[PDB]
Amino acid sequence: MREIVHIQAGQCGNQIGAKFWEVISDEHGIDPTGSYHGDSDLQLERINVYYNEATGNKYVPRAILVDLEPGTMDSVRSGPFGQIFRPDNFVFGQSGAGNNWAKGHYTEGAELVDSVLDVVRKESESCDCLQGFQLTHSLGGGTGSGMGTLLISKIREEYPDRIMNTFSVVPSPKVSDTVVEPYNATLSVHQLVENTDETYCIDNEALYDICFRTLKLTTPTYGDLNHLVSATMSGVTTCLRFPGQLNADLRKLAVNMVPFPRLHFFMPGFAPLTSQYRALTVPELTQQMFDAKNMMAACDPRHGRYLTVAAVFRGRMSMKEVDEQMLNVQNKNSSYFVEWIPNNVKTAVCDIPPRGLKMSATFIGNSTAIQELFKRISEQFTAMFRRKAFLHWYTGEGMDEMEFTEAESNMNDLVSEYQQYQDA
Amino acid sequence: KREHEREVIQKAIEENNNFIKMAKEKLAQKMESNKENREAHLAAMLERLQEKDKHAEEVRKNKELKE
Ligand SMILES: Nc1nc2c(ncn2[C@@H]2O[C@H](COP(=O)(O)OP(=O)(O)O)[C@@H](O)[C@H]2O)c(=O)[nH]1
Ligand SMILES: CCOc1ccc(-c2cn(C)nc2-c2cc(OC)c(OC)c(OC)c2)cc1
Ligand SMILES: [Ca+2]
Ligand SMILES: [Mg+2]
Repeated sequence: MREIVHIQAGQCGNQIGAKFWEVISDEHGIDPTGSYHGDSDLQLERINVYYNEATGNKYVPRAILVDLEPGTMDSVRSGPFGQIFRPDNFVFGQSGAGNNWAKGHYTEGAELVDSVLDVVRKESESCDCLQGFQLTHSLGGGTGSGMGTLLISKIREEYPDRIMNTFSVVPSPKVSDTVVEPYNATLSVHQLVENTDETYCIDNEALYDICFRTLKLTTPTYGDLNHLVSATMSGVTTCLRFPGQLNADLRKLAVNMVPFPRLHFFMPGFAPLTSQYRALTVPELTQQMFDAKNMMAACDPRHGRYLTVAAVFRGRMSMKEVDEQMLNVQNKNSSYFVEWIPNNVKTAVCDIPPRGLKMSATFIGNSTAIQELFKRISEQFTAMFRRKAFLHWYTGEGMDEMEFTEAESNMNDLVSEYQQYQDA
Repeated sequence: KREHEREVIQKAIEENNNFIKMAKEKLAQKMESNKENREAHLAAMLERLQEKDKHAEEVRKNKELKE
């Protein structure tokens, strides 16, 4: 099991996805046209996880670009690393999704979904041993939310035994396109609970506050929000992309991180937070990555308990001092880690650091506090839904009010389920 | 879920079509009811003017038939 197939859905999906590929191509020494111009053999030793090798020794990403309008995917092609993606893997409709789940899932997206899966199959067929799939998308809009969750269901039908990861940008009024986002998010969450093994909850509320408060950016763009995401995305995928001895796959992570199948909603963190000259000591990275300020999902981890943690330190450092520091926060704050899962924090180290920093730390937490994020969207949903506000946009595409009442209830059970183990 | 996906898009077509149908018919009802009403008005106007002619024939005979 080596190969991962990547899909990126809609505006946000394709935007953060582009940056993920820009970031990791740089770490692997792969230039904008697809040729390798690095130095180490360690850059190429697990390049087959995210790249196909082409004629004339070009490296092309195993990446499929999906949208219901040509806007964003045109910008990706014009953008800095656009010439590397296989042009056949640009699959786009024309009419758009209008920030409407129904359009993405049931009508406009239904028309395009088969043509997307053909390319998925095309990239899968030439995988020595396909391990799984990862999707970048948002739950607030139409395409990424609706069509993204449809593709997830189609991919599961056709490849029911592979791993399905998502990097899912959860919405927020602080960084809002449209009032209907909580509807879209809530319909998507119900899908993700069934059809994904891991879902990385990127919350736009959190990314804003990190950009605003802890980076001193007064007026942050989506660009500033996506820097944080593409750094985090490089961080969690480090151990797949590099050697070694203590090397990794998706399924073992999914197994060890997810004690109950519906509870697979992780809370990312990164340290230090960038947009520097003093390198951080190991005790600082450990303090920072566990800080609520560094979390990408706007939840206070003190309001719940960790079921499992996974931590990935990058850089040349004392593995003695990492162990010692990781054992310090566990032994000094043991009330916030469940007692009934022994040794539930796993640490890995990787010698290659990311562009800019001499040593970093990425944090993956399956905390019960993540219920707060779903409670927030569940409140935003009901304020509107209790007056059937804005439903005409969805019922016009064939949707029923029953489907909304279901998706509401499924997510309120998810919050109950997370609350259950926060007390036990 | 696959049969539900088709049930939604079939319903989306059904009501889009139904809106065209009941618009198309409601408009036909009005344009026919109107044309009936407008001609009913102009027929009664002309029938009162045709009744004036028959009275003017009684007046033109009462001159002839009173000599
Ligand atoms: N972090 C981040 N969020 C985004 C970006 N673009 C859109 N969003 C968020 O995603 C939601 C809208 O989804 P969008 O991707 O525009 O719609 P789609 O193209 O139909 O999937 C809103 O909650 C936006 O705040 C982006 O570049 N970065
Ligand atoms: C709560 C314990 O969580 C764990 C324990 C072990 C593993 C694991 C086992 N293998 C063979 N590989 C991993 C692993 C660990 C990671 O964390 C440092 C990974 O980074 C996210 C990883 O990447 C896929 C694999 C996993 C979780
Ligand atoms: Ca169409
Ligand atoms: Mg948008």
